[PDB]
Amino acid sequence: SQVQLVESGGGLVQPGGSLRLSCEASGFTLDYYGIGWFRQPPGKEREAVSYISASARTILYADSVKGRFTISRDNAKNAVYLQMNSLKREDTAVYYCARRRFSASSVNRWLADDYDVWGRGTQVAVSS
Amino acid sequence: FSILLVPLAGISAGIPSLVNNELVLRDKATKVVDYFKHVSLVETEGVFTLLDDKVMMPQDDLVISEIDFNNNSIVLGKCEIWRMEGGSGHTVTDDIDHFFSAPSITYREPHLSIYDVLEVQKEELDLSKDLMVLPNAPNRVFAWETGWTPGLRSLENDGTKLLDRIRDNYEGEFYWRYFAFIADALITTLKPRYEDTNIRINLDSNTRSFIVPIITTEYIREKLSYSFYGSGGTYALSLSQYNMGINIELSESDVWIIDVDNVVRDVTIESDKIKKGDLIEGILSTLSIEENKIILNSHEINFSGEVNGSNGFVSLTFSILEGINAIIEVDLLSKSYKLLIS
Repeated sequence: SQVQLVESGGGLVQPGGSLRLSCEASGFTLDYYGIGWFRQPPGKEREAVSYISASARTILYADSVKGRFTISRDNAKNAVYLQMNSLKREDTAVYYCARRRFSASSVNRWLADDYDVWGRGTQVAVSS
Repeated sequence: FSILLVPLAGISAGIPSLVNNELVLRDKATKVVDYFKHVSLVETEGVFTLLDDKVMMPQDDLVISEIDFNNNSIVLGKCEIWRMEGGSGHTVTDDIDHFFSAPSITYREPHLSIYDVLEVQKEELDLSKDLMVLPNAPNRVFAWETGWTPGLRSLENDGTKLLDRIRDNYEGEFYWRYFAFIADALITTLKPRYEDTNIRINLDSNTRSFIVPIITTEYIREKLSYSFYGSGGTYALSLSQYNMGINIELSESDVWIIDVDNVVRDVTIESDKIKKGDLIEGILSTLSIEENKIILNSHEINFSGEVNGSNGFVSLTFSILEGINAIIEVDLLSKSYKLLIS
């Protein structure tokens, strides 16, 4: 069904653990689009996590995950990745992958009105 | 100042978009022409246009790969277009090219240069003005296609003229308007392929001020990177709101003032003009000073060359409040900074 942004790799881990989320960008060419990762903890708002620009050169992380999470993309194999390390219980959320509109003229880079395709999210819980 | 006097990249040249999973700068034959009409102004008006006697601004989307304050010269960057090959039965009938079998456009590596066909003064230039916008155009290779377009043999302007000139310049390799078999065909779509482009700026010992252009499209923005080479002068730089690739090569007694008023606050675009919002509380949290690097917010300034007491102190400046000009004085040597209000 053409343009999709399917995420995978979410599950259960125990505090201080780590896993890797996957985003199989399908039905368009993501050499142009910048991709973001967002999350929604239980009972909270949607939250900014990391955001890789098309072509790197702008790898941004939210203060909560700095040092721990690492973002990467293989344009060639049309997938973006988020490696998660030192997983705390506060990281328990539903993680989403989203493509930043090509024309976004805002420095925020997380504005959620600047995003056109959204995945279904994968949930991550962290408890031993 | 007057970051409002300066237009946004693409206001004249146009901003490319994605219409069918492909970058498209123009989509209607008529409109394609106007772009060339636009391009042609580098001959008519010159490389730089003057905003209000004070600011030198390069032509919109004109690829410039070098500005040299020592030679008073510039060097143009790559602006090519796909070549044609294999027409049969060519004639010139009523100023329009006719073919029995129409030529085919091809992506095969020999490309035709648009800039070569241009007559531009790139030497003995007048760079007396202290204020200059940095170029905003990356290297590109235009794809294109034609489509059956009736009734446009009437079309004539500086655009059709330049287009014609390219045809003539590359005999039997470029045909933008022609009749083949049944009806008239015209170039309908301009589909650029932007490329990484390093703009080099060789500085003299004078006082020069540079404004980073405001390039909203992120993709294009990040193809550019500026490389400055100082030679003992006084250099000013207004960063855009966008984190741009800037490398500064330090010469003895280089003094650098970097306006970061676009870095320390939120900046948006409202009516195709900059809109300076509120200062980021804890902006200093984002300030990282590494050996031969300043990171402020997510902006990066890399440094190369000799770092010593003559050139180690760079002055970042902005306005903490309306009427308070603050200076973040960074010492590259000791990876330390300090805060002033003048």
